[PDB]
Amino acid sequence: NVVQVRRVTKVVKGGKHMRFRAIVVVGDKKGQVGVGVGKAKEVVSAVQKAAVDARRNIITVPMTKYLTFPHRNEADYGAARVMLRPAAPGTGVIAGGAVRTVLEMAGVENALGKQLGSNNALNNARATIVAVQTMRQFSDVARDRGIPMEELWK
Amino acid sequence: EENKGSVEFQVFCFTNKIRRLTLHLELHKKDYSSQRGLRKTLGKRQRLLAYLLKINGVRYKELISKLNIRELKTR
Amino acid sequence: GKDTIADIITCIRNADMNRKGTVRIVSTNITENIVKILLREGFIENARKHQERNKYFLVLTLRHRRNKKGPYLNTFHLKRVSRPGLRIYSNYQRIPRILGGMGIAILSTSRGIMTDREARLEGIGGEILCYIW
RNA sequence: GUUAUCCGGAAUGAUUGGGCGUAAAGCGUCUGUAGGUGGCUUUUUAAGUCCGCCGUCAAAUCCCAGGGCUCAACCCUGGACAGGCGGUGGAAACUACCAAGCUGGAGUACGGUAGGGGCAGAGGGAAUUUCCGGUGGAGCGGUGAAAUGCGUAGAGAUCGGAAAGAACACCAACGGCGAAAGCACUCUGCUGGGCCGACACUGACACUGAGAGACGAAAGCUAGGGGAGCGAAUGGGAUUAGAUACCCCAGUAGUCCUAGCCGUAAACGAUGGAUACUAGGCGCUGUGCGUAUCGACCCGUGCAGUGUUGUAGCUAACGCGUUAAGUAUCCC
Ligand SMILES: [Mg+2]
Ligand SMILES: [Mg+2]
Ligand SMILES: [Mg+2]
Ligand SMILES: [Mg+2]
Ligand SMILES: [Mg+2]
Ligand SMILES: [Mg+2]
Ligand SMILES: [Mg+2]
Ligand SMILES: [Mg+2]
Ligand SMILES: [Mg+2]
Ligand SMILES: [Mg+2]
Ligand SMILES: [Mg+2]
Ligand SMILES: [Mg+2]
Ligand SMILES: [Mg+2]
Ligand SMILES: [Mg+2]
Ligand SMILES: [Mg+2]
Ligand SMILES: [Mg+2]
Ligand SMILES: [Mg+2]
Ligand SMILES: [Mg+2]
Ligand SMILES: [Mg+2]
Ligand SMILES: [Mg+2]
Ligand SMILES: [Mg+2]
Ligand SMILES: [Mg+2]
Ligand SMILES: [Mg+2]
Ligand SMILES: [Mg+2]
Ligand SMILES: [Mg+2]
Ligand SMILES: [Mg+2]
Ligand SMILES: [Mg+2]
Ligand SMILES: [Mg+2]
Ligand SMILES: [Mg+2]
Ligand SMILES: [Mg+2]
Ligand SMILES: [Mg+2]
Ligand SMILES: [Mg+2]
Ligand SMILES: [Mg+2]
Ligand SMILES: [Mg+2]
Ligand SMILES: [Mg+2]
Ligand SMILES: [Mg+2]
Ligand SMILES: [Mg+2]
Ligand SMILES: [Mg+2]
Ligand SMILES: [Mg+2]
Ligand SMILES: [Mg+2]
Ligand SMILES: [Mg+2]
Ligand SMILES: [Mg+2]
Ligand SMILES: [Mg+2]
Ligand SMILES: [Mg+2]
Ligand SMILES: [Mg+2]
Ligand SMILES: [Mg+2]
Ligand SMILES: [Mg+2]
Ligand SMILES: [Mg+2]
Ligand SMILES: [Mg+2]
Ligand SMILES: [Mg+2]
Ligand SMILES: [Mg+2]
Ligand SMILES: [Mg+2]
Ligand SMILES: [Mg+2]
Ligand SMILES: [Mg+2]
Ligand SMILES: [Mg+2]
Ligand SMILES: [Mg+2]
Repeated sequence: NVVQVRRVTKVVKGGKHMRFRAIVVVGDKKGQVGVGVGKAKEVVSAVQKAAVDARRNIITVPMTKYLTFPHRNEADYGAARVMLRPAAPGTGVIAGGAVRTVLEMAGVENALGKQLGSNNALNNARATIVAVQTMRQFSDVARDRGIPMEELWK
Repeated sequence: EENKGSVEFQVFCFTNKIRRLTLHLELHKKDYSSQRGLRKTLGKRQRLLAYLLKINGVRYKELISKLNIRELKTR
Repeated sequence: GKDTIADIITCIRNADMNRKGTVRIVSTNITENIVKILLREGFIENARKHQERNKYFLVLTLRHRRNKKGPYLNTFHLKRVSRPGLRIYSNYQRIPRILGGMGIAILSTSRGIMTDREARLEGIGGEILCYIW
């Protein structure tokens, strides 16, 4: 999914040397997602490079039986800060462009999110990845703390 | 010798070093470096007197009557 | 040292971020209790006491590095809530729970210090010392 | 649909929820009054805090559950979470209070030791300028190139004499002290701090600071001195289209001293203060310990400050990085 297409410029003695930068995320909508960034002379080629760079950068988002987040989380990348919190089933995904495409492509069905701090697409994507990467699923906190699930449930 | 850490001895040592410094402040008035110190030390003595007034009223009034220290600015 | 609690918490956070298992903290009823609780929750490996020149030091072993020092998925977070400038209190029904309960909340109440879980069983509110992830 | 009004989005006045090295933003620097926060241990009390019960916070509205107008809007019944205030019964961890304790915080005494710290009083030499002589006898001085200027009324040069003021070469160093400003030829006197080693002692006396106070480069001003050099202003010579500038020749205020006033600076680390806690490497200054010898090193180390690279972490990037711009608390 192509998030953003921009025309960046290098300048040479001749004139303006034009390129396209594409920010693109890939997902299966099944709980596997990644971000990637690419650069080329043509829209198509940059799209493609972005595709590959993403595929080799990819990770997995912890999910809950209802297709949502384990818990509430913040994240920080550059000047982009990102706020995610779990939702009740049937609320859909409500968020802004970068965060929303990332989460939607991960396959998260119900999520609250707001990017605070900056607006830049790319950074917000990476921040979202940082968020959902640090998410701890309950089985694993049970295993870490060394305490049975039902005891933390209460 | 008595208590060299006691409230009343410390306040005495301060009061005395102050009245000793007053003479040098008079002969040379253009030494500010010294006066800055005098203000510091006088500040310490004032502090201990206030503390001592909080803790014990009798010892305090006895002391500032004894060493001829001016009555406090809380009135 | 205007606040001792925040200080303990802080030393822990610092030793933790630096990937060191061992911490020296200064002991106190609050300190000791807090650490006890920290152990029965399973956030910290082991604790013990030392004494020199009438000073008490609790040394704390900390949970080992996660499958290397470099690739860490998890850190261990601590946050002061009620602090000398603003004291935060809560009744029974406002008692906080951290990340759906995965973490814990420390309460100082009438019956002593405890977790939010204990407060919920016994039905007491009180002063919230800190949050622990 | 357009216009107007209000909240939103706006984290764009921020408790939840921001910042202040360079983006707007740290008072120039201290001393300190109110004010706010404040180490550990035991007891007390129960003001906060917490739990139970009661009174009330009118009905209508909002929320939940039914009922009625064909439905809905609307109407009707019943009930309640919040949250506020008041009475009463309990709980005693934290803040607060009351009583006694404790040193690691802050001080006092003792003994050391470095220092351009400050004020005051003595003394010293180069160099320069002018004046008085002797020699000597045409140019000196100056610029990119010149000219004004000084010179046969004997300049410059050189030797000898006096007199005066101001500044202190080498040492000097990516060194010392100071709150900052600043402080350096030498000496002596009066005095401020700082640090270190010992339990010798008090036993929280702490940290910050609205107002308020003191200090505060240079220029400037009032009054009296002083006046060599330098030199705003001013004048002449050039340069230039012009030159009220750069360059040169002269040179008044001022620069100095005494007694005041002014209170500002890129007063800069462009970084408020206190505390606690988080790899190192290479350095320096002051001290202490052990070792080396029995006195200078030397080594290893403990502190206190000071400088340079750099891990974690932070940051928009540059970079900062135990002297944080890191992780936390308090005050301005
Ligand atoms: Mg390439
Ligand atoms: Mg940030
Ligand atoms: Mg926004
Ligand atoms: Mg309440
Ligand atoms: Mg309309
Ligand atoms: Mg707002
Ligand atoms: Mg605004
Ligand atoms: Mg801002
Ligand atoms: Mg600027
Ligand atoms: Mg600025
Ligand atoms: Mg400053
Ligand atoms: Mg400034
Ligand atoms: Mg001012
Ligand atoms: Mg102060
Ligand atoms: Mg006070
Ligand atoms: Mg108090
Ligand atoms: Mg306390
Ligand atoms: Mg009503
Ligand atoms: Mg209804
Ligand atoms: Mg009906
Ligand atoms: Mg009703
Ligand atoms: Mg009520
Ligand atoms: Mg009541
Ligand atoms: Mg008690
Ligand atoms: Mg007491
Ligand atoms: Mg003098
Ligand atoms: Mg001479
Ligand atoms: Mg002749
Ligand atoms: Mg002529
Ligand atoms: Mg003549
Ligand atoms: Mg002749
Ligand atoms: Mg001559
Ligand atoms: Mg002379
Ligand atoms: Mg210094
Ligand atoms: Mg000087
Ligand atoms: Mg001295
Ligand atoms: Mg005693
Ligand atoms: Mg002020
Ligand atoms: Mg003044
Ligand atoms: Mg002047
Ligand atoms: Mg004038
Ligand atoms: Mg004059
Ligand atoms: Mg003159
Ligand atoms: Mg001149
Ligand atoms: Mg002219
Ligand atoms: Mg004239
Ligand atoms: Mg002309
Ligand atoms: Mg002249
Ligand atoms: Mg003067
Ligand atoms: Mg200013
Ligand atoms: Mg300066
Ligand atoms: Mg050597
Ligand atoms: Mg140091
Ligand atoms: Mg540096
Ligand atoms: Mg560095
Ligand atoms: Mg910053």
